[PDB]
Amino acid sequence: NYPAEPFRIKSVETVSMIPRDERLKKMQEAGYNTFLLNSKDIYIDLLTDSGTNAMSDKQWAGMMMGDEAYAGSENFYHLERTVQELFGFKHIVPTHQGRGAENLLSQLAIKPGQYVAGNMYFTTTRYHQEKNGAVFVDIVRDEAHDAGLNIAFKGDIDLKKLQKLIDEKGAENIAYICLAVTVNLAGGQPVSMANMRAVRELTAAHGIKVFYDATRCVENAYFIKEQEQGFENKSIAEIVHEMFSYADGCTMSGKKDCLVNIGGFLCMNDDEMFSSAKELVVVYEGMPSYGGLAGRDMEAMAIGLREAMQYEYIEHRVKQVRYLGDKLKAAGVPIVEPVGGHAVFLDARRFCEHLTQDEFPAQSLAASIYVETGVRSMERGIISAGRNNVTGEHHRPKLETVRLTIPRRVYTYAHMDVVADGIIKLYQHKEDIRGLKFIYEPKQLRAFTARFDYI
Amino acid sequence: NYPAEPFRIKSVETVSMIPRDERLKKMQEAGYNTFLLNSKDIYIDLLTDSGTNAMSDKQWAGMMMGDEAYAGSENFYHLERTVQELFGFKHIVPTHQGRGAENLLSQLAIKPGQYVAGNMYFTTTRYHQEKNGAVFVDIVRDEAHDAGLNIAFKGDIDLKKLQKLIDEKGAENIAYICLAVTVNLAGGQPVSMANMRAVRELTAAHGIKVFYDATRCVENAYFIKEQEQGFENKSIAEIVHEMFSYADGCTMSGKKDCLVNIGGFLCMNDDEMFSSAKELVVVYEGMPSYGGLAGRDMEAMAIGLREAMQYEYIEHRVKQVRYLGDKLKAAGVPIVEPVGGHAVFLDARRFCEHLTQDEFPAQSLAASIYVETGVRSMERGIISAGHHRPKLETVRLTIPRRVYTYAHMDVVADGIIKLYQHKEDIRGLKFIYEPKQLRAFTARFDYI
Amino acid sequence: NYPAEPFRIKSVETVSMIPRDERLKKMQEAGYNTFLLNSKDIYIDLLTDSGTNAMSDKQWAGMMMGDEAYAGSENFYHLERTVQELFGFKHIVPTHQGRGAENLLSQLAIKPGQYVAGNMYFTTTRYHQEKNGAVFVDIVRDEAHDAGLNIAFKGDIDLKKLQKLIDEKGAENIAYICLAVTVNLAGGQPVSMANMRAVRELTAAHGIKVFYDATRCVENAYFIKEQEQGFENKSIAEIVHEMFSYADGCTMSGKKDCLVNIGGFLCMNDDEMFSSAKELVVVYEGMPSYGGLAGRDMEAMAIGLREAMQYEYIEHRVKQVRYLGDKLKAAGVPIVEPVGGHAVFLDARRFCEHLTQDEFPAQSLAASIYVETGVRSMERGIISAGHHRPKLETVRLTIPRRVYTYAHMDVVADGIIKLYQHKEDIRGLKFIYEPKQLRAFTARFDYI
Amino acid sequence: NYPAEPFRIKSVETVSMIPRDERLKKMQEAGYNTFLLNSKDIYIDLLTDSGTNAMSDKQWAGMMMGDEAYAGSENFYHLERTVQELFGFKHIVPTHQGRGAENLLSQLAIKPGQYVAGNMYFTTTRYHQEKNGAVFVDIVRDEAHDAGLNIAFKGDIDLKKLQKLIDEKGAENIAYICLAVTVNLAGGQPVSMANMRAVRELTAAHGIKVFYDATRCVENAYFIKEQEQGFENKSIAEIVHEMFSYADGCTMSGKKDCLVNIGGFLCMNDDEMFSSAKELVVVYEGMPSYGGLAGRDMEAMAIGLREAMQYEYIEHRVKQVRYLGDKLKAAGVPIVEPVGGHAVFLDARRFCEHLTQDEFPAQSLAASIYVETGVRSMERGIISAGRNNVTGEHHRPKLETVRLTIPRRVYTYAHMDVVADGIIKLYQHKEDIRGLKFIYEPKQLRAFTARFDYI
Ligand SMILES: [K+]
Ligand SMILES: [K+]
Ligand SMILES: [K+]
Ligand SMILES: [K+]
Repeated sequence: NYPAEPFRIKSVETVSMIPRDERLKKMQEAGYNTFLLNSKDIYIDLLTDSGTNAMSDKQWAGMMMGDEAYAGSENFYHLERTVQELFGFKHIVPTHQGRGAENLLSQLAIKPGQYVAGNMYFTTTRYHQEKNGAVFVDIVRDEAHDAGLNIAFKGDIDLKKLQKLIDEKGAENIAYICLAVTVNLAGGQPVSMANMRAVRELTAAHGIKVFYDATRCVENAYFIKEQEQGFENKSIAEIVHEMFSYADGCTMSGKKDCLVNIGGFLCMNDDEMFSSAKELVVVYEGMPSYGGLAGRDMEAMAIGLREAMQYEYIEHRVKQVRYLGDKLKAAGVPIVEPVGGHAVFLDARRFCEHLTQDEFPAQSLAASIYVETGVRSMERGIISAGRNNVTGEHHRPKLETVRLTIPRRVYTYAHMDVVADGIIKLYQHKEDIRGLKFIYEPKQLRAFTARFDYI
Repeated sequence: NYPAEPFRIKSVETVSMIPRDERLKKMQEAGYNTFLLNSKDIYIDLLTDSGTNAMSDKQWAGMMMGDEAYAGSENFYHLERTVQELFGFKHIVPTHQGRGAENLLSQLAIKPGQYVAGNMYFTTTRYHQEKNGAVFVDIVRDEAHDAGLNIAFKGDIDLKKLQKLIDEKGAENIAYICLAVTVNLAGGQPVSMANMRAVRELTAAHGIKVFYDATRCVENAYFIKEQEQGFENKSIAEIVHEMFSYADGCTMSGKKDCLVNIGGFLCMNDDEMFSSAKELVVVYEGMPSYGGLAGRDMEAMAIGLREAMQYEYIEHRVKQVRYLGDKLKAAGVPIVEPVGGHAVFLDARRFCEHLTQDEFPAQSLAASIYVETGVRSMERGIISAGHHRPKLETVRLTIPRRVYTYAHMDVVADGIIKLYQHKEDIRGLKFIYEPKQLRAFTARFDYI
Repeated sequence: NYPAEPFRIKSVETVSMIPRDERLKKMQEAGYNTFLLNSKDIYIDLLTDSGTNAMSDKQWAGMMMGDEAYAGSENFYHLERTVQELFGFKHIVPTHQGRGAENLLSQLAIKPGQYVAGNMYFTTTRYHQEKNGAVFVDIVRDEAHDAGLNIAFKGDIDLKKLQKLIDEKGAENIAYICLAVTVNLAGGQPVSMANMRAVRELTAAHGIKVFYDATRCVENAYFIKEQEQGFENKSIAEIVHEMFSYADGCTMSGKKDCLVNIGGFLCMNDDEMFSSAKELVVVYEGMPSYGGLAGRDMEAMAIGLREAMQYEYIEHRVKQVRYLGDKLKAAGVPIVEPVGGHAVFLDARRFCEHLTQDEFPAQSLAASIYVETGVRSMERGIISAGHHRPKLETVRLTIPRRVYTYAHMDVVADGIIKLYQHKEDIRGLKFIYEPKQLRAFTARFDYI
Repeated sequence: NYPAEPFRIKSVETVSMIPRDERLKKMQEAGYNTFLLNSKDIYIDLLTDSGTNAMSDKQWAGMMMGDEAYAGSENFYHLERTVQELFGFKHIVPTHQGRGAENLLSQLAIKPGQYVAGNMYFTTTRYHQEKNGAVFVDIVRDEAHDAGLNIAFKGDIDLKKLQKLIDEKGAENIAYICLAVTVNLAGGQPVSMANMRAVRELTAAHGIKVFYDATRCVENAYFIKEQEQGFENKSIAEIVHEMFSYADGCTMSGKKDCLVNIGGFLCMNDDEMFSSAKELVVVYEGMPSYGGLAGRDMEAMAIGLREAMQYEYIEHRVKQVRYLGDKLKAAGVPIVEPVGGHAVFLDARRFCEHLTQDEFPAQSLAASIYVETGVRSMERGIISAGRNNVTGEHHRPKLETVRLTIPRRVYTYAHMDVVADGIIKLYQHKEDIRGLKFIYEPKQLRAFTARFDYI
């Protein structure tokens, strides 16, 4: 039911293995904030799947062949050729990571006063749109806002919401559609191919451009092969290629599904926009021949993008996450459903029902998780939501969760068992989890540097 | 019950994942001999734990700092200090691998006509002893020859057999005692510290030298910490250091428990013997300052030897092997017991209790293992014996260190368990071709 | 007179070595624009010293120890401590490269309508300043605009021009002073410590902030040790530390003097400005704990920054550049003087004193350079200026660090010297295609 | 006249750069024996060209793709295929280095009482022959014994000496001919192709086998292309292939001309001997699929062997040595001539004519060289020659030299200038070089651990 790793371990990373009492000391000096823990003090780090992937022996061989030239690097040509072959786009501009490509796209395809619509948003993506004068509109289907609703392709765009938006505001004032695969805010939920072709059908009639946020497109491709009828016989690469046939371009973070620790790029088919793309990249990232990346990183990303297409790799990747979610749900632990492609979200509101949201249950759960197991997770509740500095009070989101984000090819099933067994043990005594009070709170981005103490 | 890996995966190795029909095609072209399979056609390669380990990021950092000088390399100085600190021997001579150290030891401590006794033997170790005029004598306890007997420290030396050997042959005709930790032939079985301390007591009374075959000494140390009373609070390093205090020297294959892919060394305390060791190393291995090893490999071995001392690494290593054995034993699959530190041995006699030993049950089982799952194993029965009929007819599933996961063990076990349920289908093979010596490597077969 | 490399070659990079007729074929398909040549078709690539350096074995060891965590990475802690120790600034924010730090600084220290003054400018630095509403004002000494004038510390700021700027415009409309070390536009020219100390004296009296463009600060430090009285006994590290004591912060491109292939950072002492710096870095570069850099790159940069402090490394780096200039100057080849720390600038005006500036003498010289020798150089004349007629029409031979030998410089010089003896044959080129902005990168040409 | 390096520096190795007074302190604590110096205390280490080479980026990429399997490694198949393609031999057995292959060859092709003849000898080669019951006979041309004689192909075998040996002793008692390329004892002197075909012509008539000691065959191949008429248009690989067409097998040390830091192999065409070769390799080196080498080393050696065939690489390699010899000879410094392919030999007898050989002039010159420049060289005179323990007195060789052995792709011309300028400066004050007395002398192999003090 769950496949073994379709690879061997080539090299390993040393970890501390400090005891529970030491982990408590480390958590106390970190202010009970997992963001302040030192990497060296962590057994299993589920803070993010961004840039934390394990590369292959082929990629590290490519790392030894870094053509570090300012222009005309062989590594760029290999990256360019790979992206044009697997994604099908005409032009590609490398960036140091995905948000670098998003900064370029927002300045190239947005006129001040226009609208941008897409299946929910991301923190950096929404900023570059809003910073450049756009107004974001969420047009995802309403089911994406139900955490417990176990349905497929929860990240599809509602065609009615898109159709109504075009009528009420006009197509000329619509910059583009930002279709993300997968949808991080709904929990890593996929978008069906049928939804993608419908979006292309509707936008093409009004001359409206479509751009993909393809950072986790391979995970999305696997869900299409597994759960959408008519794609069971098609390979991952074939599905990936067809997805992008319904887009005018894309922004990619290689730090995710390209199986590297740094890198991204920007794709598009329009020649004139690509000409302008090369003008802006020199002032933000670098020359269009390297774009803020060392040659060896372009090589590793080009190799990793080809490795991500292996069906066995992506099946194991998703099912390793599914294994963690299934073990938690089989014990009664409340999670967001369905389990996404890259992370399992613990519902801290139900986990810590004896605590109010003002006592930061997700933050206190994450601190308890690390002390019991050595596992770092991310608070994704009231603390991360921040304040509205105009009113001064907290922001209160519907989701008060703890995110267990699985880097690619870094951990085994036995590591997932360590995570699950500690959380399941925590759940059986969940009444002991204590609330936290702010001791230090910074002015902005409090999730990173704030400190707490038990109540 | 079984601990997770005390490390993260830093980089992975790509594998083929070829289907069953291809694996059968690959096995046919290999002549049904697992030794003839290509590495690229193998999902899980359990042929040996020699040199197949996965190194750490610290070791690969050391690999970038190869001081490749012919003499005075910093990497040699690191290795020398590390061995002198962890093992306690005065002198160390690096060799390209363990059998390189064995060639040196046999030529230095053996007079033609003398005897060498020890807890069973190894192929290259016994060869160099016999090459230099010695006669091997097995003095292991008799229980080590019963595969199913589940007792602790099965590799201990019988002191009565050793005492009788001294009387029947005389101490002067005894070159040395070759004490192996662990005992590979008995299934990876450990030697207790009490047996090591007792053997030193008896040999020292007759001026008999003792040399350890320390290739898997760390696995041995963990068994002492786990099963021998008086060592629960002592660290792996403390136990390893105490082990070697009862020996005049050792031969080490770093490819085993030093967590490297090449390398070994020879340790000793005698100054004159070390002086002669440096004379012999230049004509067989290389300068005593590098001994047939690159500087980066000496660095990797020094770091890996220190990493092996971490309790959690060595506990996980052994329990991953135990996990495979326990899953097979809980399904009724016949194995040699107790499970050793580095391998699980399938009892081909019981597994194929319908084919004669002349039908190559271990060899046919190993070929059948690969086609059903993609797992390479080693025949350890009549074919390896070359002396036609050994008591042990086994198939060895040897686990490299830090290379595979529990999910990989599950693939191995679940495939073998399904195979055992149809053990009547496993048939003997045709012999075909045999070389004069070491027939296991190049023989070829066909189904009947 | 010229010192040997204070290092050994650890690994080499394979090069093509294609003949002259192929190089001509390669140049024709490149449109006679050196920017359009493929790396694989180039023997000696002197296009830039940005990100083309060769790392050491210590740095590559650090590359194997990439702690790739999103927060709390050991590599960040190493980089932070190293910069705080060598530069003396309180806070550091890593960026993927120098212009990344410039984007942060310009948005944090510039009010729309204010002025920024400094010793000449850089393309990305001046852009981000103008992007945020500033107006650039060049306050370098006038001598820096004469290519042939051989004087020391040609990059010093004119204090009179700075004093007049304060009076004519007011200090409140001055965002900060952008002091670059070294000055790339003037030919890699250094700034004396006395000028740095004097500029801080004048700015501090009016509350004017000072920020350094420290991308080549180590080359600058060596010139202070070599040519400024009072610093002969002081170390490179001591000089670097004293340099930054006269600044409120700095932007660093590690791709230059930190001996790495990617990376940069932003330093400052103000706590509130650093607090805002961390808010802006997440939307442009990444978390303040990694800032768009892999952990292994932060490690490489921390090690490389410390390696750059070795006197023998930095002396050899500069004197290898000087060796190229001296060999060309001794043959009569016209260059900008004095030779800078990272590049030799061929004076295309004197080299082609028969072609007009509209015939692209620098661009035609650069294309001619490659076909005769296989050396890529950068046009630094009218085409890069995009503002049609600059005073300097030069060709830049930029030396990566630790990549080439004196024998490589000889190939460059001997080929250029032979070319100069036939400078009448170098002809102008056809313009063909120009993009709206930054025309140097994609223009194409043909011989007349 | 001297070509620049046909490669760029990809990565560098840190060195100490300690001053002259420190180097004197280091030399004193080393007992004035260069063999006892620490590698970290040396700027330019010219002790040997064995295993000290700098690998390429391609090789280090191959190092990341180590297939470490006990049997059937892809790296072995790549090594096997490369050797069969470039050398033309049917069978190959990897060994940890050349002397490992020589141990195998001596036990396979020598019956006790037989003779082995070849163009001079090497220390490890002669031992394995003599240890296995053979009697060595030097059949090199007499010109190889004249140090100052500047002639080409000084390492050719004298056909008369070979013809006379066959008549006086009989072919059945001749094990094989050991033709070494190049000849290390004569100073790295090459063997012509015409000499090789003549040796094959004479031996084949008597059924006498021929085996090459091809450790520096590429350097030998370059001399054939440069100095033997009729080979100016042929490539290095073509010349290498033709050389081995006149041999039944070879022993190779990859640590030399294969541009690696470890490795060797044994080649042959006889099937039955190869069957026996695989039996002996398991007890001395390892399985015939790896032979005492890690998979990554077999890969680096296979890649390096292909790189060694590039004409520009080998031309630069030889001419960098020639540059050092020419600079020394142009200043009057006495050297062995002609300059060999891998090293320059200083004639210490002429350099230190005020010292007798019992005062160890070569050893004292080497110590003075390091203190003045930071350059390690090897004494190749009375100290290395050792004693005859039967009589007790020293051995006294005709050659009292200091060997400056150049590793491949490690140093530049400026490093050669450092070597030459220091030695030339030493020569101008050569009367100051003082003799040394033994303070500690070991029983055997005194060159490695003996210590001295000035007289
Ligand atoms: K990362
Ligand atoms: K191996
Ligand atoms: K670069
Ligand atoms: K070496």
